[PDB]
This record gives sequence, structure tokens and C-alpha cells, in this order.
Amino acid sequence: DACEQAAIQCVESACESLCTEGEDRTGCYMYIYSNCPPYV
Repeated sequence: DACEQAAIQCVESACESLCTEGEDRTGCYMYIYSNCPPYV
């Protein structure tokens, strides 16, 4: 969905607007932290 794809694009602002509150926002942030610059 758009949430998943916005994580993969590394745009953390979009976690809030495109992901459901709770685990899907957490998962968006954790993906970014795991695999986006400057975390990697």
C-alpha cells in the first residue's frame, strides 16, 4: 500500500499520513531506520 511504499522511498513524513496508527506506523519508521540513508 502507499504506507509500505513511502517507507521504501525513505520519506518518514509520509509514515504518519499514509500508515494506520499503531504497528503500521512503527513498521514504517523501523524500515526507514533499518535501510535508509543516513541510517545505512
